[PDB]
Amino acid sequence: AVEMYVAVRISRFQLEVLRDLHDLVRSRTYLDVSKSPLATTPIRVVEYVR
Amino acid sequence: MASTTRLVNDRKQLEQQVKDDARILADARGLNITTVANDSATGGQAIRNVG
Repeated sequence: AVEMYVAVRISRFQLEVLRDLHDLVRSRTYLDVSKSPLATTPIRVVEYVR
Repeated sequence: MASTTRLVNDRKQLEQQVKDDARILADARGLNITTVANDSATGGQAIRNVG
């Protein structure tokens, strides 16, 4: 009713259908700070010990 | 050469003995160490990369 005599339509669509609830889990990568922490200071030469 | 020639050595030995036997009777007590701290860093200029 809110559409004209001429219709605007879509030929293709894409969506994901899952049959098992446990297929929603995926994986990502992170750095292990505990064993490979991020460096916080640059390398410097030794001078002015105090 | 008589007993007078041994006076300085006598005083040396007497001082050594006095120190030794004053060390024995001195009372000794342990002391608390309150200076532990990690405050001995080193400075310098950073070797910054260029590119």
